[PDB]
Amino acid sequence: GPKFPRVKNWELGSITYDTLCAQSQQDGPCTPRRCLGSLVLPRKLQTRPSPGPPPAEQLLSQARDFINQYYSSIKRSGSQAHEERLQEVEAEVASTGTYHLRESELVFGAKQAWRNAPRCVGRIQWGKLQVFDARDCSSAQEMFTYICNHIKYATNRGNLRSAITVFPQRAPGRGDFRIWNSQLVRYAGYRQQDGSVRGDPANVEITELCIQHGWTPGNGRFDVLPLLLQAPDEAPELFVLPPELVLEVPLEHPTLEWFAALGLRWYALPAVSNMLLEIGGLEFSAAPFSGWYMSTEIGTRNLCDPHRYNILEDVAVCMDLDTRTTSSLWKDKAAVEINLAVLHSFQLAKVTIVDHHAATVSFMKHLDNEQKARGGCPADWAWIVPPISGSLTPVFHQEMVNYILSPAFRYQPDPW
Amino acid sequence: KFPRVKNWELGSITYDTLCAQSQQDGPCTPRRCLGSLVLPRKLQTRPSPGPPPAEQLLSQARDFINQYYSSIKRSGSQAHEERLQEVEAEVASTGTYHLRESELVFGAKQAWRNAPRCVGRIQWGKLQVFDARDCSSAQEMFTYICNHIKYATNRGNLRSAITVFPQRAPGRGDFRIWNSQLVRYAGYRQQDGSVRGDPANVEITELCIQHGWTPGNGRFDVLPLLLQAPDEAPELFVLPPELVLEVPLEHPTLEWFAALGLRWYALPAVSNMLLEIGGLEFSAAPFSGWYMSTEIGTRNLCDPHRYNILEDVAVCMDLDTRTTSSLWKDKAAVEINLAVLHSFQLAKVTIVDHHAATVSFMKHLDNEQKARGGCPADWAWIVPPISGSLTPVFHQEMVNYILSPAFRYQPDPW
Ligand code: HEM
Ligand code: HEM
Ligand SMILES: Nc1nc2c(c(=O)[nH]1)N1C(=O)OC[C@H]1CN2
Ligand SMILES: Nc1nc2c(c(=O)[nH]1)N1C(=O)OC[C@H]1CN2
Ligand SMILES: [Zn+2]
Repeated sequence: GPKFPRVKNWELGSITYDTLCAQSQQDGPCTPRRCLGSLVLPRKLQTRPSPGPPPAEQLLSQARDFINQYYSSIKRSGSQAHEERLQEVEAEVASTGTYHLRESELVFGAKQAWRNAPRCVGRIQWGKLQVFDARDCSSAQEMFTYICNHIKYATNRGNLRSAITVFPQRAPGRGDFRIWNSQLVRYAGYRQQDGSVRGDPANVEITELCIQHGWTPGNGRFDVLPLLLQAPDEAPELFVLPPELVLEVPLEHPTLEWFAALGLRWYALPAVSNMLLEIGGLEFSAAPFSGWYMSTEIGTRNLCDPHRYNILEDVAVCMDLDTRTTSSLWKDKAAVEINLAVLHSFQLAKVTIVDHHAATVSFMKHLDNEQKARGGCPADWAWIVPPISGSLTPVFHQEMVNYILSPAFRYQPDPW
Repeated sequence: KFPRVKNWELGSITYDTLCAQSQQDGPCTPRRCLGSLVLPRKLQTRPSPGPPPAEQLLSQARDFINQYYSSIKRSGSQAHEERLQEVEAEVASTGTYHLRESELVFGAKQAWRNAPRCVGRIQWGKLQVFDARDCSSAQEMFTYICNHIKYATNRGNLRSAITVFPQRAPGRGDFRIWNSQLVRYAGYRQQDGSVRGDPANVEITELCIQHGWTPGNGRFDVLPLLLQAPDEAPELFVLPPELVLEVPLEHPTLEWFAALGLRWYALPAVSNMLLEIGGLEFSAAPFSGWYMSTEIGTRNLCDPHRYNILEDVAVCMDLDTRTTSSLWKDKAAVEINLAVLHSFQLAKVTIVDHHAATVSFMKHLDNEQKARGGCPADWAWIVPPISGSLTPVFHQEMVNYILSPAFRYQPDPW
């Protein structure tokens, strides 16, 4: 039939064709010879530091393309304002080598980047995003103020609101604005004498970086790390978040009374801060964004991953399961109870959260909306399907097409 | 060119050089990944009314013969060169050729070893190969099939096996087993759009009835086989009940579970895939091993488009089906997979849980890295349907490509 990828849902038997992928202008890591779709950090998108100013041409075409997307979103494609903005952009790049976005263009680009993220299952909310324009920020100290305002607004005392703060873009012949921390909220990871780790193993390096930069470490499993903010050409400055700004949820179980005694907990705000926001060729090296958690991120990955908190065995022992044999499914049982605890504790604390069933059901709805709206939706199957109960959620049975669209959120090298 | 593959749990890294041996194209391109699609748009295996190009067939053949003599370390011997002579001579004159039993045995094992979607490949070297190429009727296929079943089941101590029927020929139709598996439960489309039994088998159940089968009306009625000999209408054969080992499901602690009347057969035998060896195609080559508990407990019994028993079990457990946040689905699912493991083990029937299975696959990935410099794996199929990140394969990056010998999908004969 149609010359576009044919996509099938095996639960419903329905079919669709992805025409949106025809708009992709950035190559992925796959070829007809082999699929590299399951690689976390394949070397393509990877926004490696490209110091020396970019080719006035490649920048222009990217810019023109973005401006077209913008005028199309407001329905003025081909108008005088559209042709004037195009002229104004190339004129800017013509003398300065770069250009700037109008306020409304930044808001549009930012939402679109979220909309284009193949690995995000919460995209049904893409239209509701608070965009804080912080392109006037000129110091590491101001960055901190902006971030604190972000955390405050986004947290909204448990009734979380999606938001993103955009700091100044990459400027040729000038340093980058960078947040060294992967997330605005991170638990310290202390490398023990015996080689083990106290706290969160994922954050061992950043923890040791904060220390080397004057941070006085603690010794708990849930110590909130300080922020390492870097302004152009200056060394990173250390900033401690005021405890009142970091909302946390102590974990307890609805029926297993001993669970509370485990002393487990997690913060309410998931805010990625080390990714690069790219719009029309312009690169925003510092643009932290936040939403709310899907229960499996905490209950399954963060708490049960072998290289993270790894509490599966502890809980199983408390539940008196046979951890000596796989066939007892002690891991499966404990994990289920841990995820339930996360859901229960967040609900009790009146802090926003969404389980993997509701999350994926709503993503299916997002897929229908996008099918009608753009003729498809780029999606990374391995990241969309939850870490537990895969085939129990609708997305498992939904084939997906993955490709790169811009604006986009990209990975970037560590500043150190 | 060679992909860097990483395991995020251990931080270890390997480079896949085996993927360079791929000669067949997948569905992906630099523009977009289609790695999650179950079927190709047309990569299948088109008709065989005409002879395959001598140039192409000969190259696939020579490549295979090379693979074979290399496996027995006689790479270069006179035997090797003369076998190439034979194949060349046969293709040149007849437009095709035939395999020796030893080569066919090597090819079958290699096809399994190269199957990207198979998580039990650590067993790849242990495969009983039944040569059924001297078959000329559906009736004969049936006899071979029952022998395969009796041997593979082995009173509960399942043994991996494959039966290979006559290859495809340009001058005639194919030998085909219409059923997708040698053992399947009927799916009757009842008046109200409903479906009694396994919804996955509605179409094949109708075909059997269309060809004279007297249907039952249970939820687990073993279907009869529709075997097709070249250019002939398919024939109906009922499998001797004593050959079809079934396991009644009960729970180790929940007494009421058994009351549900759930059961599942012991032998998983795919019979609708095409086995390709050295350019030759075997349209009928049923193969079997043993089940991984999640295939039954999670997919077959819990998929919404299958038996869909999740809710019934939840209610029996008296769970809160009001909201999704109570995780009633996850809880019922775990118990169902537990009931499956308990029952098969009680009945002394071979089964493997998803933790043990993936752990063995990780070891297999390691063996293959040293042996061939890589291993094609389909991440979406390798990672189990429940407790994905609780297993080691989830954290393992994987490269997927097509190697030959291969098991491929082919069109439905009807
Ligand atoms: C509204 C609630 C939201 C939910 C429940 C949600 C949920 C998720 C989940 C489950 C992941 C995978 C995380 C992981 O496994 O590491 C993810 C990834 C992602 N989300 Fe969303 N998301 C939401 C909001 C946001 C917002 C506001 C943005 C940006 C404006 C966004 C951008 C992304 C991106 C870029 C990724 C991929 C990051 C990577 O490649 O590692 N998400 N999201
Ligand atoms: C020894 C026990 C074995 C186990 C535990 C095992 C397990 C599995 C599992 C879990 C699947 C996915 C099933 C599905 O989701 O539909 C699979 C697929 C597959 N297995 Fe294995 N396997 C074993 C033996 C075999 C044998 C003997 C062969 C062939 C000689 C084989 C060939 C394949 C192939 C070709 C696929 C993909 C089938 C398809 O595309 O539907 N397996 N295996
Ligand atoms: N959501 C999500 N899915 C994922 C991942 C991840 O980090 N997040 N990855 C891992 O953690 O390991 C590999 C890969 C597979 N699927
Ligand atoms: N094992 C296994 N994994 C799978 C599948 C399957 O059939 N078996 N597919 C489905 O059932 O839907 C899509 C795709 C995803 N992963
Ligand atoms: Zn791919």
